[PDB]
Amino acid sequence: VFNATRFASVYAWNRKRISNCVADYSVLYNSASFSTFKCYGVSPTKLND
Amino acid sequence: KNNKSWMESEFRVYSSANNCTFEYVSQPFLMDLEGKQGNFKNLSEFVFK
Ligand SMILES: *[C@@H]1O[C@H](CO)[C@@H](O)[C@H](O)[C@H]1NC(C)=O
Ligand SMILES: *[C@@H]1O[C@H](CO)[C@@H](O)[C@H](O)[C@H]1NC(C)=O
Ligand SMILES: *[C@@H]1O[C@H](CO)[C@@H](O)[C@H](O)[C@H]1NC(C)=O
Repeated sequence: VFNATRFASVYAWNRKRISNCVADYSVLYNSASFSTFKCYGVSPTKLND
Repeated sequence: KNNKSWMESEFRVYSSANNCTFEYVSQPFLMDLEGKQGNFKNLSEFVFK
Protein backbone atom coordinates (compact mmCIF):
# COMPACT_ATOMS: atom_id res chain seq x y z
CA VAL A 1 0.00 0.00 0.00
CA PHE A 2 2.59 2.60 1.11
CA ASN A 3 5.59 0.76 -0.22
CA ALA A 4 3.99 -0.36 -3.57
CA THR A 5 6.51 -0.28 -6.52
CA ARG A 6 4.07 1.69 -8.71
CA PHE A 7 1.12 3.84 -7.61
CA ALA A 8 -2.08 4.62 -9.59
CA SER A 9 -2.84 7.82 -11.53
CA VAL A 10 -5.36 9.86 -9.51
CA TYR A 11 -7.78 9.96 -12.53
CA ALA A 12 -8.01 6.13 -12.01
CA TRP A 13 -7.18 5.99 -8.26
CA ASN A 14 -7.04 2.43 -6.88
CA ARG A 15 -9.60 1.56 -4.17
CA LYS A 16 -8.32 -1.48 -2.27
CA ARG A 17 -10.21 -3.34 0.48
CA ILE A 18 -8.46 -4.64 3.64
CA SER A 19 -9.78 -7.29 6.13
CA ASN A 20 -9.01 -10.55 8.11
CA CYS A 21 -5.82 -9.02 9.58
CA VAL A 22 -4.33 -6.69 12.26
CA ALA A 23 -3.89 -2.93 11.63
CA ASP A 24 -0.47 -2.19 13.32
CA TYR A 25 0.35 1.49 12.72
CA SER A 26 3.62 1.47 14.74
CA VAL A 27 5.83 1.31 11.57
CA LEU A 28 3.48 4.01 10.18
CA TYR A 29 2.49 7.07 12.30
CA ASN A 30 5.75 6.67 14.26
CA SER A 31 7.82 6.46 10.97
CA ALA A 32 9.97 9.11 9.15
CA SER A 33 8.82 8.14 5.63
CA PHE A 34 5.91 10.63 5.39
CA SER A 35 5.90 14.46 5.31
CA THR A 36 2.14 14.38 6.12
CA PHE A 37 -0.01 12.02 8.12
CA LYS A 38 -3.37 13.59 9.09
CA CYS A 39 -6.27 11.64 10.58
CA TYR A 40 -9.78 13.13 10.29
CA GLY A 41 -12.10 11.14 12.62
CA VAL A 42 -9.74 9.29 14.99
CA SER A 43 -6.64 10.22 16.92
CA PRO A 44 -3.80 8.40 15.07
CA THR A 45 -2.55 7.35 18.56
CA LYS A 46 -5.77 5.28 18.92
CA LEU A 47 -5.43 3.27 15.64
CA ASN A 48 -3.92 0.29 17.62
CA ASP A 49 -6.72 0.15 20.27
CA LYS B 1 -1.79 -42.34 -13.00
CA ASN B 2 1.77 -43.81 -13.42
CA ASN B 3 3.14 -41.63 -10.50
CA LYS B 4 1.49 -43.95 -7.88
CA SER B 5 -0.39 -40.86 -6.57
CA TRP B 6 -3.91 -39.33 -6.50
CA MET B 7 -4.24 -35.94 -8.08
CA GLU B 8 -7.07 -33.50 -8.44
CA SER B 9 -7.87 -32.10 -11.91
CA GLU B 10 -11.61 -31.39 -11.98
CA PHE B 11 -12.92 -28.19 -10.37
CA ARG B 12 -16.39 -27.38 -11.67
CA VAL B 13 -18.07 -25.22 -9.06
CA TYR B 14 -18.54 -21.68 -10.48
CA SER B 15 -18.16 -19.75 -13.75
CA SER B 16 -17.63 -16.44 -11.80
CA ALA B 17 -16.85 -15.12 -8.29
CA ASN B 18 -17.34 -11.35 -8.71
CA ASN B 19 -17.02 -9.79 -5.24
CA CYS B 20 -15.07 -11.71 -2.56
CA THR B 21 -15.44 -9.84 0.76
CA PHE B 22 -14.02 -12.82 2.68
CA GLU B 23 -11.42 -15.41 1.64
CA TYR B 24 -9.45 -18.08 3.52
CA VAL B 25 -7.37 -21.15 2.66
CA SER B 26 -5.85 -23.51 5.28
CA GLN B 27 -2.22 -24.55 5.46
CA PRO B 28 -1.80 -27.38 2.93
CA PHE B 29 -2.10 -31.14 3.56
CA LEU B 30 -1.89 -34.29 1.36
CA MET B 31 -5.39 -35.88 1.24
CA ASP B 32 -5.62 -39.65 0.69
CA LEU B 33 -7.79 -42.67 1.66
CA GLU B 34 -5.63 -45.27 3.50
CA GLY B 35 -6.16 -48.11 6.03
CA LYS B 36 -9.10 -50.56 5.80
CA GLN B 37 -11.75 -52.50 7.66
CA GLY B 38 -14.59 -53.87 5.48
CA ASN B 39 -17.73 -52.83 7.44
CA PHE B 40 -19.08 -49.23 7.13
CA LYS B 41 -16.48 -47.66 9.43
CA ASN B 42 -16.71 -43.86 10.00
CA LEU B 43 -19.44 -41.52 11.29
CA SER B 44 -18.87 -37.83 10.55
CA GLU B 45 -21.06 -35.06 11.99
CA PHE B 46 -21.23 -31.27 11.46
CA VAL B 47 -23.29 -28.48 13.10
CA PHE B 48 -23.56 -25.20 11.22
CA LYS B 49 -24.86 -22.02 12.97
C1 LIG C 1 8.52 -0.39 3.68
O1 LIG C 1 9.06 -1.71 3.85
C2 LIG C 1 10.47 -1.72 4.15
C3 LIG C 1 10.89 -3.17 4.17
O2 LIG C 1 10.50 -3.84 2.98
C4 LIG C 1 10.71 -1.01 5.47
O3 LIG C 1 12.10 -0.98 5.75
C5 LIG C 1 10.16 0.41 5.41
O4 LIG C 1 10.28 1.04 6.68
C6 LIG C 1 8.69 0.40 4.98
N1 LIG C 1 8.20 1.76 4.83
C7 LIG C 1 6.96 2.14 5.16
C8 LIG C 1 6.63 3.58 4.94
O5 LIG C 1 6.14 1.35 5.62
C1 LIG D 1 2.36 -36.84 -12.20
O1 LIG D 1 2.65 -35.64 -11.43
C2 LIG D 1 3.14 -34.53 -12.20
C3 LIG D 1 3.43 -33.42 -11.22
O2 LIG D 1 3.97 -33.90 -10.00
C4 LIG D 1 2.11 -34.14 -13.25
O3 LIG D 1 2.62 -33.06 -14.03
C5 LIG D 1 1.81 -35.33 -14.14
O4 LIG D 1 0.80 -34.98 -15.08
C6 LIG D 1 1.35 -36.52 -13.31
N1 LIG D 1 1.12 -37.67 -14.18
C7 LIG D 1 -0.01 -38.38 -14.17
C8 LIG D 1 -0.08 -39.51 -15.15
O5 LIG D 1 -0.94 -38.13 -13.41
C1 LIG E 1 -19.50 -5.58 -6.67
O1 LIG E 1 -19.88 -5.83 -8.05
C2 LIG E 1 -20.62 -4.76 -8.65
C3 LIG E 1 -20.94 -5.20 -10.06
O2 LIG E 1 -19.79 -5.69 -10.73
C4 LIG E 1 -19.82 -3.46 -8.62
O3 LIG E 1 -20.63 -2.42 -9.14
C5 LIG E 1 -19.38 -3.14 -7.19
O4 LIG E 1 -18.53 -2.00 -7.18
C6 LIG E 1 -18.64 -4.33 -6.60
N1 LIG E 1 -18.23 -4.05 -5.23
C7 LIG E 1 -17.05 -4.44 -4.73
C8 LIG E 1 -16.78 -4.07 -3.31
O5 LIG E 1 -16.23 -5.07 -5.40
